[PDB]
Amino acid sequence: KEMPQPKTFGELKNLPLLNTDKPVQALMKIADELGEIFKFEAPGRVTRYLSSQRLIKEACDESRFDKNLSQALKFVRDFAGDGLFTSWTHEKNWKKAHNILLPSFSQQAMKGYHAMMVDIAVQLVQKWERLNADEHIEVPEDMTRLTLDTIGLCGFNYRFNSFYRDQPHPFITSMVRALDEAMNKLQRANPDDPAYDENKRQFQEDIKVMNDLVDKIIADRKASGEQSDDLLTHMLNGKDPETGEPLDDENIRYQIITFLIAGHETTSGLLSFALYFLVKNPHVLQKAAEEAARVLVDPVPSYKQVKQLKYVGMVLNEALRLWPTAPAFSLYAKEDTVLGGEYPLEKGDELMVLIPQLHRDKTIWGDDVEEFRPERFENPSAIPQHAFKPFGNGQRACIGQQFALHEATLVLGMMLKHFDFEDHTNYELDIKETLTLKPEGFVVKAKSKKIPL
Amino acid sequence: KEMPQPKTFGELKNLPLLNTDKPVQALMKIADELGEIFKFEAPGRVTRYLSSQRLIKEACDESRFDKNLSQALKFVRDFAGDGLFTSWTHEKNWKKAHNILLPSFSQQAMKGYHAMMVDIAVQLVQKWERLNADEHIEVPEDMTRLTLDTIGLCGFNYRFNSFYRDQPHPFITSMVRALDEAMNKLQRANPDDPAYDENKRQFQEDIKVMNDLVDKIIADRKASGEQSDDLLTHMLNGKDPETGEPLDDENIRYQIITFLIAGHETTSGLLSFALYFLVKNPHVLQKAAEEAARVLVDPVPSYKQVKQLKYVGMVLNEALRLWPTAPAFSLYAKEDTVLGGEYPLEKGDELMVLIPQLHRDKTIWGDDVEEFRPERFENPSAIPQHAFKPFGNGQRACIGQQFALHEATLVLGMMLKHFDFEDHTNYELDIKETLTLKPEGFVVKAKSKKIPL
Ligand code: HEM
Ligand code: HEM
Ligand SMILES: O=C(O)[C@H](Cc1c[nH]c2ccccc12)NC(=O)C(F)(F)C(F)(F)C(F)(F)C(F)(F)C(F)(F)F
Ligand SMILES: O=C(O)[C@H](Cc1c[nH]c2ccccc12)NC(=O)C(F)(F)C(F)(F)C(F)(F)C(F)(F)C(F)(F)F
Repeated sequence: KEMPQPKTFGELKNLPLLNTDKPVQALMKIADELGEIFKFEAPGRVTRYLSSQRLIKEACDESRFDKNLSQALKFVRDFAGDGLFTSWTHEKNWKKAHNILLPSFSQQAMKGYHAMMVDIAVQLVQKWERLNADEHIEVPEDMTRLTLDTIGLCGFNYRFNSFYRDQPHPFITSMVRALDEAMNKLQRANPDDPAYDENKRQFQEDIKVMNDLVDKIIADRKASGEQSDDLLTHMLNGKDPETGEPLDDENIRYQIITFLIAGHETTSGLLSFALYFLVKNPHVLQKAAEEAARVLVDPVPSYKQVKQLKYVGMVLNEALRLWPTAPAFSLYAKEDTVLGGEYPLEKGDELMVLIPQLHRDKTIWGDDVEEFRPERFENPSAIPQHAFKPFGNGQRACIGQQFALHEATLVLGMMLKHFDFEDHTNYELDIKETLTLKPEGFVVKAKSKKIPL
Repeated sequence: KEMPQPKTFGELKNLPLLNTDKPVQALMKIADELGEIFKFEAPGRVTRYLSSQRLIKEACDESRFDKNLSQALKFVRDFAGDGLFTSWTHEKNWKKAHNILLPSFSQQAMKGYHAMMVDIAVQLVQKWERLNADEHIEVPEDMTRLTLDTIGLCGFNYRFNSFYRDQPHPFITSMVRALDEAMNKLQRANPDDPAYDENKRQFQEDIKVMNDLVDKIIADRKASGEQSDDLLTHMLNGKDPETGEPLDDENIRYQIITFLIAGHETTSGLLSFALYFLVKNPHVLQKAAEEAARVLVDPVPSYKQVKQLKYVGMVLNEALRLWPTAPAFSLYAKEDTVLGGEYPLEKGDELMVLIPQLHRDKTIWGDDVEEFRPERFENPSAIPQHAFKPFGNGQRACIGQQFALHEATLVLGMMLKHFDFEDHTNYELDIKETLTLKPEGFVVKAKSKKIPL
């Protein structure tokens, strides 16, 4: 009868368990103890966390369950609007933007963005080439610089020039602070306290900063009418085949903001986690390094060459298995239904999918789920369906998957080609949680292989 | 009848006239009022400012006058030590370092440094090409980024990576704070007041950061034995022909600090003033731009191409005429002597050479001394002796003259090739005075001429 449920705090029920700066990791620890499913109650709200493939494969049935906006995404909606990430499936603007943008994010479309991805990738490599002997690299910080600039340059032909700065571009500063505020509202439960009136003031300033800049460029592009290899161009000229309508300027701005929120820290995390696992597993590093040296024979990597980096792609997937940088997504029941032949759900009942736990399901991956072994993904078809979901599910899955994977593969490939890396501090893994996961304080020393660009 | 003298302040005499943020420009104004020569008195001290080619040509007689350490240089000597810039001619270490370093600072040694100058120059160019529309350039700031990195790289193969920073390297931060601190001591009631105790504490720390870093790199280079083509290698391997001795590690340190102090601000100042004059004189800019396009026909400029940039060289000299960025130097009488057949001097009596005034001597340059005409230097031979002294005089002249002019010519040549410049704010000239002069707040917009590298 009784579904498992963690410890309670009187009238607040389970809510104070999320009063911590590592909620996802705390939920993973509760999942290990309680198993494939547990209930999580707060005042006037309930959800259910899923950890097993057998339940999550049902949850991924699109006729039965549809994407839900978690409380986090709802707060991100205040600045991300009805962009793809924070819109409901049934909103007109989701499907409309989805139909228009899908060709712009396809595997074949990556040939278009490639040149500009290399531009930023080269800047990364050149920064590291120009370091002095005893200097070190702050990994996630530089990965974040690279991903922001790559999406900025590929998305709307704008250069944040993050590698020319210590304090980031105003937009970026406002965005991270807005994200932090959004995530902090999950912990508290006193909206209109006089102290938090300061937080709401900054929030509205940050919203305006992001809106003003993006709206400025949208207008500048329409007035000049120039063509480029970016998403903004496709969003201005694009028509939805279904409704026959283009996106209006307001939605276009929300998509641009969305691409930065959704993509930048997820991708930077992937590279950060990938490099971490590589330096903690030297034999795996040699393999990836060998492939990089063999395949990337030109100083400027080509699109075709990135596709050949098979083992580098396996490394990234295994990093995503262990630490999926967007660790959860939310679903709701479209109608009354039974989950697993023993858990009745009413219409509107919300489900959370703990992706890190899904990826540690003993019944799928084996006994050694904590080990870093890219060999697991030697054959893509071997992996059973709905067992590996770092990019979410179905029509609400990540539209920027091919973008993210092409960027991470290109950059990691170039990193392993040009440098030997050293875990000089014997770094202990400390996972910082915002909307996404990152290895905080992860540092390495890169020794150059003296290969020209 | 006696020597002209500006207004006095009772017991303090002329001293309060230097109590201003712009002392050299005030002295220039005094020189216009009083003319060729004036006495300047203070409690227990006296000097004489020379402004005409007639008197200064006698002052440049090394048999009668030698370099004096002005009070400014004495304060710089606390961290510049017995380096070339702050050592007396009669100190053993001056002549040793002079003989040892001259070969490394020749016009023909610049062939070796050229590649490294281009490295930093290319970073500048790429920064500006990566600026977005309606972004501007802070001119002296970017020129200082270039000159520091260039001398760091060419001097001891160390990369400050200034174009990757908003907040400068710990060294440069400490060095500028030390220079600023040292320059403020010229105007101070009495330095032993409790209010300056933090400044004195900070001053000692600034010295330690510079010493520790430089000593370490010398030691790293000493142990490694790596043969770079920089000034450090020549100081570790060089022996003075006269004595037969090398420089000891302590002096080598001071020399490296000296090249960073004496070189970085004067050279960036020059580039800042040159670009200022070009944007304020568009016909002259077009002439320079046309020469840059005609001569620099390769993506990477060669040493020999930089030598052909004749008009750009004339632009730099004319900028040095109007605003020599090291605007004064001090001399003392070697024996009792008569100056100009009018003013008798005693042994040890000091003189100051006001170079901006010398360069405005109407008897040498004509009536239009305030106007920017590079064509004055069309025929260098026509200029009388000791009329143009932006690089000091005699054996105590600038050892880095060829370095500075090669850099400035290369960088400005590339600037004029790759960009059209706009004086978008209609900048009003404001000359900030430290050890050197620079156009504070000088800003421009660079539109790329779209020529690749
Ligand atoms: C390692 C990199 C990335 C990971 C792990 C990741 C993960 C995800 C996940 C799990 C979702 C589903 C969220 C949910 O169900 O609520 C999602 C959605 C999305 N992602 Fe990503 N993502 C990555 C990179 C990117 C990039 C680079 C972009 C864009 C340039 C992007 C754009 C989106 C968009 C637009 C959606 C919303 C899809 C829709 O509902 O139409 N993502 N992503
Ligand atoms: C626009 C650029 C420059 C100007 C206007 C300039 C000006 C001068 C002047 C006027 C002096 C004589 C100082 C005095 O008599 O008190 C001098 C000395 C010196 N300069 Fe420069 N300088 C420049 C660039 C450089 C550079 C790039 C370096 C080194 C890389 C350098 C190193 C020195 C040194 C070592 C001395 C001392 C010479 C000695 O006494 O043996 N200078 N400079
Ligand atoms: O925002 C939510 O709805 C749920 C849990 C939750 C937050 N507040 C609640 C109140 C009652 C019941 C559940 C909740 N949030 C999370 O699970 C989380 F821990 F914040 C999360 F995991 F970090 C996350 F928000 F889901 C997420 F991973 F950041 C997100 F990206 F939003 F999926
Ligand atoms: O340091 C000196 O001796 C003289 C004048 C001076 C400074 N303190 C004094 C006290 C009494 C009499 C004269 C002075 N200093 C200057 O003329 C100066 F302008 F302040 C100066 F800034 F130091 C300068 F000399 F012009 C100079 F440009 F900085 C320098 F580089 F030193 F030449």
